[PDB]
Amino acid sequence: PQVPADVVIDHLSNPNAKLEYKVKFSHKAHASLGTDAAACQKCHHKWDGKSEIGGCATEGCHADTTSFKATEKDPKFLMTAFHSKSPMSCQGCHKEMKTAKKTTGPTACAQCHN
Ligand code: HEC
Ligand code: HEC
Ligand code: HEC
Ligand code: HEC
Ligand SMILES: [Ca+2]
Repeated sequence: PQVPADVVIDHLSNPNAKLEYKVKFSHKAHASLGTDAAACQKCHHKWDGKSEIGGCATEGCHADTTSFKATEKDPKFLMTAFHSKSPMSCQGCHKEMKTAKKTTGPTACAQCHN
């Protein structure tokens, strides 16, 4: 399927405004992960490899936007999908790849959020 242009991820609206973030994400920058269907499945992990690809926060997925904890572990929350220790999350993949210092994205909170 079509690989999107750069976006700003902004699904969450932390009532503590100092901890509200709008986070740039580039499919193109992530091309080193691959461009085949399996590459897409490294993140779109429930995708069947054939259908339309959609967002992470639909019904039955990571739809709950009411936890604002970076340490959230319940997968029903969107925070978990971007932060958990799993290699499918933003923070989790970058940090797992950093285990033997493979080239990867930002691991620090502020460097990723900007
Ligand atoms: C290091 C420990 C942290 C901490 C404390 C937080 N983050 Fe992140 N973050 C990332 C993405 C893609 C989002 C989604 C933004 C959105 O959809 O609006 C967030 C969001 C947050 C929040 C909520 C922000 C809000 O607008 O409500 C909070 C409180 C938060 N984070 C804390 C992405 C990343 C990273 C990318 C690799 C990394 C690293 C971090 N976050 C790290 C941290
Ligand atoms: C492999 C080549 C692909 C393809 C074909 C797509 N992706 Fe991704 N993608 C990722 C994240 C976190 C999002 C949501 C960002 C947000 O919440 O704004 C997306 C989004 C998409 C879309 C749009 C879906 C929608 O309607 O919102 C599409 C069409 C899409 N992707 C296709 C994250 C990743 C990855 C993590 C690094 C990787 C790898 C891929 N995507 C790979 C692919
Ligand atoms: C969009 C690209 C994403 C991203 C970044 C993540 N998901 Fe999912 N996810 C879903 C379910 C039911 C689970 C639980 C495990 C399972 O039953 O397979 C998960 C798991 C995750 C994790 C791990 C969370 C943890 O630390 O335990 C992560 C980091 C993650 N996902 C990220 C459900 C769905 C979907 C339903 C079809 C869709 C679509 C997505 N997730 C999309 C994404
Ligand atoms: C969840 C939506 C995210 C977000 C917000 C980011 N990442 Fe990744 N990332 C991965 C790798 C291997 C790289 C290095 C690519 C390379 O240089 O070859 C990156 C890079 C980034 C960046 C930096 C982009 C740039 O312009 O240099 C940023 C801002 C970033 N990421 C944010 C690997 C992964 C994953 C492996 C499965 C996962 C999941 C994510 N990244 C998820 C996210
Ligand atoms: Ca936000």
